[PDB]
Amino acid sequence: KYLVQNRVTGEIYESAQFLYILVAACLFSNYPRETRLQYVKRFYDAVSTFKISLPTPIMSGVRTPTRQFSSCVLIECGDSLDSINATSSAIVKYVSQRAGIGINAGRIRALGSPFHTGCIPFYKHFQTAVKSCSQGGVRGGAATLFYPMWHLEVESLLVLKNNRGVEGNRVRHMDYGVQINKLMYTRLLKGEDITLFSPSDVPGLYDAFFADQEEFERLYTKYEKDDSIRKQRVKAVELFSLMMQERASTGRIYIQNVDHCNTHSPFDPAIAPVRQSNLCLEIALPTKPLNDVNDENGEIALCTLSAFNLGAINNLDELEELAILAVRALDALLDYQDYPIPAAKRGAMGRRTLGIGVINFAYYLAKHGKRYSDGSANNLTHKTFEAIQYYLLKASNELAKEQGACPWFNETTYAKGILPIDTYKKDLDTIANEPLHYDWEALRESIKTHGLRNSTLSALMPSETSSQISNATNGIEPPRGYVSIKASKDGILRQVVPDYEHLHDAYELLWEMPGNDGYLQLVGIMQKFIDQSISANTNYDPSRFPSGKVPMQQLLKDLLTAYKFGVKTLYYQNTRDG
Amino acid sequence: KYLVQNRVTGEIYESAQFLYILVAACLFSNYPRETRLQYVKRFYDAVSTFKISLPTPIMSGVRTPTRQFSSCVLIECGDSLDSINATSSAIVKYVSQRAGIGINAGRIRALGSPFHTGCIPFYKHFQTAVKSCSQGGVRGGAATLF
Amino acid sequence: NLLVTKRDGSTERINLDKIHRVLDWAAEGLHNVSISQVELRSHIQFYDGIKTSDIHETIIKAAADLISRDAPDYQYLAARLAIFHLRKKAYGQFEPPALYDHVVKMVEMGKYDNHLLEDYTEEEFKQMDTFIDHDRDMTFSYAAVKQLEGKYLVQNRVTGEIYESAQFLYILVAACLFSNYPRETRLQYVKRFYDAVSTFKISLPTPIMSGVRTPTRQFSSCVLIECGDSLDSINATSSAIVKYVSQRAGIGINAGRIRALGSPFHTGCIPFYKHFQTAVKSCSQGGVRGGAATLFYPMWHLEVESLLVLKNNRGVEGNRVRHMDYGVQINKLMYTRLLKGEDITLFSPSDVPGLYDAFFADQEEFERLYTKYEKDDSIRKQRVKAVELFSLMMQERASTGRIYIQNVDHCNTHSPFDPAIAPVRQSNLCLEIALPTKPLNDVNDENGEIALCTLSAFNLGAINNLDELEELAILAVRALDALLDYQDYPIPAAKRGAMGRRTLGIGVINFAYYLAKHGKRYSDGSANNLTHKTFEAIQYYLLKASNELAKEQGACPWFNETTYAKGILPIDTYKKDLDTIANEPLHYDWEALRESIKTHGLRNSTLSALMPSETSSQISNATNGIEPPRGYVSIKASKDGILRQVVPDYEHLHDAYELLWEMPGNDGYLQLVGIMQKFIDQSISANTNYDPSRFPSGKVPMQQLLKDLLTAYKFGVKTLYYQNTRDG
Amino acid sequence: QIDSEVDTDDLSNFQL
Amino acid sequence: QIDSEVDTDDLSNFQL
Repeated sequence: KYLVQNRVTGEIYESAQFLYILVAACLFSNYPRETRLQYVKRFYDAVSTFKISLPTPIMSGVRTPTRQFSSCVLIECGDSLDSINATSSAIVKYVSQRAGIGINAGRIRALGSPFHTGCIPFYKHFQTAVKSCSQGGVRGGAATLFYPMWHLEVESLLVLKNNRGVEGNRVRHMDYGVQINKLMYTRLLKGEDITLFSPSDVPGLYDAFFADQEEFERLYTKYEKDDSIRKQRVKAVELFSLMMQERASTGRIYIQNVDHCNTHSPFDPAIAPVRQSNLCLEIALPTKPLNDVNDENGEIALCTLSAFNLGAINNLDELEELAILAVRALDALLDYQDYPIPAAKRGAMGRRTLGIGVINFAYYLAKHGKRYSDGSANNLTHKTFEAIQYYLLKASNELAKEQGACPWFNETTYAKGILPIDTYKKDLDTIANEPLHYDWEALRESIKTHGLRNSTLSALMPSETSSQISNATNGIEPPRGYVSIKASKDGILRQVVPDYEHLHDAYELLWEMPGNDGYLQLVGIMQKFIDQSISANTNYDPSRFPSGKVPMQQLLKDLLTAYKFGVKTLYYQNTRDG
Repeated sequence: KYLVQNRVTGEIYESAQFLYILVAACLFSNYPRETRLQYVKRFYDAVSTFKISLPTPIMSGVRTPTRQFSSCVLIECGDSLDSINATSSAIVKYVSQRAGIGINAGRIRALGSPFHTGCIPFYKHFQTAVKSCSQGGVRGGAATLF
Repeated sequence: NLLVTKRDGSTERINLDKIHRVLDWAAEGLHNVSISQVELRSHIQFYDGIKTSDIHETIIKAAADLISRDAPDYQYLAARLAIFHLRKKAYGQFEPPALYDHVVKMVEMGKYDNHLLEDYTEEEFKQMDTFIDHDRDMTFSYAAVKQLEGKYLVQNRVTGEIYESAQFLYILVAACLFSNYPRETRLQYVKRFYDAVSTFKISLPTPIMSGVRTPTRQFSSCVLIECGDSLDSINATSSAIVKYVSQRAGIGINAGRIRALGSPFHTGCIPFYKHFQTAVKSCSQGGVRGGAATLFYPMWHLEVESLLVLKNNRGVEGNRVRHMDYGVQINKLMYTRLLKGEDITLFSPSDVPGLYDAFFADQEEFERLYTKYEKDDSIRKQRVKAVELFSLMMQERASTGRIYIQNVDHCNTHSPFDPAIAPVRQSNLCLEIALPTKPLNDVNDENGEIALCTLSAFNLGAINNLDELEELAILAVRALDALLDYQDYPIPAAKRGAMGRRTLGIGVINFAYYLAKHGKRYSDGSANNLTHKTFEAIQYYLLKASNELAKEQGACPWFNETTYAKGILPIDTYKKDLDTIANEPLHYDWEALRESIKTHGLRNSTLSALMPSETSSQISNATNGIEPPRGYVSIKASKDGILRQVVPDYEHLHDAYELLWEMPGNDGYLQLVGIMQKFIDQSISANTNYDPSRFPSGKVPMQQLLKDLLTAYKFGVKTLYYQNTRDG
Repeated sequence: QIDSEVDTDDLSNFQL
Repeated sequence: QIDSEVDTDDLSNFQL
C-alpha cells in the first residue's frame, strides 16, 4: 500500500527511504530556505526511525500528483430534504476518495410527525451513499451514524444491525453511536423512566443536550409534564439493556457521552458544540448542517491524523521536537490537500484541527514493568499523556506566533485561557496522584496571548497498518497474542510483538486482563489531557462468567465506570469466541 | 381520495359536484371574462358526465392550497458523481410529492472501467432515494430504471 | 481520597489498612496465597462512593477467582473473608453474641422455635455456649460457605438478611434433637453431637440443617409409595405424592401392579404414569423444575417394551412420560433366560395369581408359578427374546442414564426384613433405600404403609480410626431416632411406616479420599479388604448403637418382622461369591451382638444405606458418597461467580487419587459396591461409567453393558443407579 | 449469549 | 451411540 507502483503491471518504482524523504520534502516545501532543509532532515529522521507514524493516504500519496488525503469526515444532517440530499451528496463524494464518515442524523424527526415516514428510510439512503463506491455495494465504504438515546424511534434504531427481522426495519452496513448524558444515566440508577421525544416537537432540547446540561434538565422535565407534546415512556433499565444487548451481539453499537464531549473540550459549546464523532469514535469536532452540497454556511469537520511511537522514544522530552515536527507537517498538509466540498474546506481552514495519537502503548507499559489491569500504570500514563499534550500545545502555540492562530481560534475554550487540566472529570484525582511536571501556567498565558495554530491536537485512534510498519502494538490496545497472523496472496504473514524475547512475561495480553476496570482508568487518565476522544474498547471473555454468559449487570457497571472517569466514547466491544 | 376531508378526524367537507365545478373554476380562472364562465360550464359538464377523466392529484388538489400536481417525472443521469447526486436529490424531492419516476441510468459506466465499482451500487442508491419517503422504506415510491 | 458509603447512609474515607488487616487475618496459616494479588484485583474495581458490603463481596470474589489446584488455599482465604462478611451481616460485628441472647432475639423475630427456650434454661444455654467454638467457621472451604449461605443458615429470602452463623446452627440442631433427654445425660449428648457435626465427622441432610431449630416440622425428604391396582389406590397414591412434593420430598413409586392395556386399566399403565408425573410436578416452577420421582415395575410386565422407552426423546407424546426416572425389577430367572438365549414371557399382574408376590418374596415359588403360567394357553401373555428385552433396557439406560435396575431377589434374600411378612418391592428416587410398603385405599387409609427414611452419613476422611465409629454411631442413631418423634407426618400411612419400623439410612462420604490416603484405588481390587474392614465396622457399630437404644427405650413396634428378630445378621445372608474377592476376617464380635439383638432387639429396623451426596459433601470439602471424583477441581455456576472446590489434600494426594475416567472399567468399583453391600441394610446408589473413547469406533458395546450388569448381579449388587457416559 | 438479569438495587449505589 | 452386537455364546459361560 505505501510504495509507488503500477497496480496494473505489478512494477514497484521506489523504496521506503525515498518515500520518507519525499513526504518530508513535500510537506515542508513552502518553508523559507533558511529553515526548510533542516525541517526536512529532522522530519525524515523522525519517520524513518519510526518515532512518528502517518496515515496511509499520506504515506501512499504525498509526493505523487494526487491531493486526496482526507480520510476522516464528520457531516451533520439537518431535518429537511435539502439537508438530507446535501449530506448524501457529500458522503458519495468523500467515500469515492475512500474516507470514513461520521454521520449525525439525530435531528431527523420521528415517524408519524406532522419525515412523516421516519428516520429509517433516510438511514438506508445514507448507507447506499456510503456503499456507492464499494466493490459489490458492500466491501469498502464505512460509516458510523449518531443519534440521541431519547429519540422517539430509538428502540427501532438500536436494532438496525440485528440479523433477524424485516429488511425494511434493518440498516446493517453502518455502525451506530448512541448519545447519552448524565440525566439518562441518573434515570437508570434511580430505576426511573426515560421519555422519548421527536427533536421536532421539543424546542431547544436537542441543542441543550450537547451544550448545557442544566438547560437540558429544565427543558426535558418541562416537556415530560406537558401532555400536549407527543412522547413515549420506557423503563431506563429496559432501554439501556436493549442498547447493551445490541452492542454485545454486534460489537458495533457505540456510546458517546455528549456532556463529557462538551464540558471537557477545546471548544465553547455555546458557540461550537461537539455533537457527534467519526467512524472510529476518537474524533470530536464541531459541525453545521448543509442546505446544498455547495452550501458555504455548512461545516463539515475534517481531521488530519498522526501518532507518536511510545516505544521508539528513550524519554518524554523527545516529544518536544516530535511535537514540533508532527504539528508542522500536518498543518502544512491542510493547505496542500484538496477540498471537494466547500463546507469541509471551511472546517479545515477555520479550525485547522489535528488528531495526533499514540502507538506501541502496550509495549511501552511492558518495558516500564506496568500492566493494564491492576492500576500499576496510572501515574505513568498521567505523566506520559501530560507530556504529549503539553508539547503538542507548545508546538502549536509556537506555530501560531510564527504563522497566525487559526481563523476561528476565538471559538475555543483555549482562547478564554481554559486548559484541559482545568476541566477534566474530578474523579480522576482518586486514581492517580502524579503531579504536573510541566509549566502549564506559562503555557496558559502564551495561548491566551498568541493562540493556537490548531483548535485540536490530540486524539487516540486505532491503528493497524502504521503499527505494523513499526512493528508496534496497535494504538493503546493490549495485543490479543504474541504473534499476529494475516492472510495474503503471498502466504501466511506473521508478526511477533516487539522484544518478545525479553518481555514476554512483562506483556499483559488482552484476555489475561481479569476485567475492564484498569484499562478504563487508563483511558480516563489519558482523556484528562486529550483534546478529542479515544477509540476505547470493552472486552469480555464468556469463560470467565458462570454458564459462559456475560451478565448485563457487568455490561452496565463497566458503562457506568467509563462515565464516572470521564470517558467520552466507547468504540468496539470485543467478545472472545472461546 | 378525491373529496376534501379531515384525514385526522374523518370529516368530509364537500360533495362531488363542488369538486368538479371548482376544478373547472380554478383551471380556467385566468381566462378573459368574455369566455371564462363558458369554458367553466363546458369543462364542468364534460367531467361530471364522465367524458373526460383526470388524475388523482388534480382531482384531490385543484381548488385547495396545494400546488403539487406533478405525478410523472423523467430524469436522465449522466456518467459523473455530480449527476448521480443531482439525480438522487431530484428523485427524493419528487417522491416526497408522490410522483412516479422514470430513471435513465444507462450512461453510467460499467464495473472495471478506468464507476470503477459499477452500476449496481448506484442503482441501489437510486432505489433508496425512491423509497426515502415510503412507510417502512417499501410501501409507496415507484420507479422504472432504463 | 476515595470515599465509602457506610452500612446505612453515612460516608467515611476508605480504610485500606483495615482491608489489608482482614486479608492478613484470613491468610494466616495458608500457603501459596498472595494478599497483594487479591488487593490489586479488588481495589481496581472500587469507586468513590462504594457501599461497604460491595467492598466485601469484591474482595471475597477476588480471592475466590484465584482458587486453583496450584493454589488450593485460596479456597480457605475466600471462605474466611465470606465468614467475616457474614458475621458483620448477622451481628454487626465479628464476635457472635452469647448463645442465650441470640436465641431470645431469634425467637422474638419468629425465626427460631420457642420450644428451645422452654426446654432449656438460660443457665443451660450459657453451658452450651461454652461448648461452642466459633473459630471452627475458619475450617470451611469457599464452596462450603456458599452452600451454608444459600441453603443452611436461617435468613430472610425476601430481603437478603442472614441471621445466624454456622456454629449456632450446629449447637441448636444438637439442642433440638436431644431436647427430651434426661438432664443427667442431655447436655453431654448435645456437646458430643455438636463436636461431631462441627468437625465434619457426621453429615446431615439439607432439611435437617436448614430446619431443625426453626418452627417447621417438615424434615421428610425421601418417601416410598406403593400403588395398588384400583382407581381408589391410584387416587390415594397421587394425593400422597402431591402432599409430599409440596414439602420437596423425592418419591419412589411402585406402579408395577397396575394391570396392562387391554385387560378385562383397560386403557393401560401409561395414562396413570402420566398422572403420577403431574402429581410429582404439581408444585414445580413451570411444572418441570423441581419435583422428582423414580417409578418401578417388573421386567415381565406385559407393557414393558412401552414402559422401557418412556423417556426416549422421539415418539408420540401419548407414548412418553419423560420427567420421571424408572427402575426395572429383575430376578435370577430373568437373567438365566438371557444367559441361556431363551424367551421371557410377559404377563399382566392381574392375570397371574401369586406371581407378583412371589417375584419379590420367594424365588422357587416364582419359578413354579412362572413356568406354570407360561404353559397355560388360557392366560394372556407375550413372548420376547431375553436378549432383545435386555438390550432394549440397556439401550434406554445408556441414552438417558436414567433407566435403573433393582435386583428384587437380592433385595429380599439379603435384607433386614422377612419377605413373607414385610417384602421390599421398590426403592426410592436415588436407588439406595429399600423398605416395605403397602398400597393405600384413600390418602388417609390407616392400613396403608408409606416408607420414610431419615438419612445421615459418616465422613470417612475425618476419622483417624474405625473405632471412632462407636461413638459416632451412638450419636447419629440417637439424633435421627429422636427426629422420627419430632417431625410431622402429613399422611397417616407414612407415620405408620416411620413409627412401626423407625428406619434410618446412614451412609458415607469422602470414600475416594479415604482410599487415596490409604494408598488404594477403585479399579484394581487393591481396596477390597480395606472396604470389607471399613464397612464391617460401620454396620457393627450402627447395630450396636441401635441395640443399646432398644435396651434403653424399646425395640421398634414392628421389630418382630425383621430377619434381625430371628437372630439373622447381614453376615449370614450375603452373596457367597464375595468370598472369592476379599478374605478380610471379621474383627468384631458378631456372635455376641447376635444374642443381644435376639434378646433386646433394635430400635430401628434399618440403619445403613449409601446415598449420593452433593451438598453435604461440599460443606465438608469431601468427595461425594462412594464416588471417585470426575476431576481435581469441581466447578459450579452461581450468581456470585464461578465456584471452585479442590479435592481434599490435592497437594499431597494428587497421584494417590483415581479420577472417575482413569478407571479402565467398572469391575473394581462394582466389587467394592458388592463388598459394601455385604454389610449395608438397604442398598447403595451405585453408578456405572463408560468412556466411548476407550472403545473401537467410540461405541460402547452392548456386550460390555450386559457383562457389567451380570457382574453386579453375581456380586449381590441390589440396585444400579445412574449410568454416566463421558462426553469426550 | 448474555445474562439479561439486572439488579436495579445494586446500581442505585453508583455515583456518576 | 452404542454397539448393539451381542455374542449370545460368550454370555452363556457366566455363572450368576
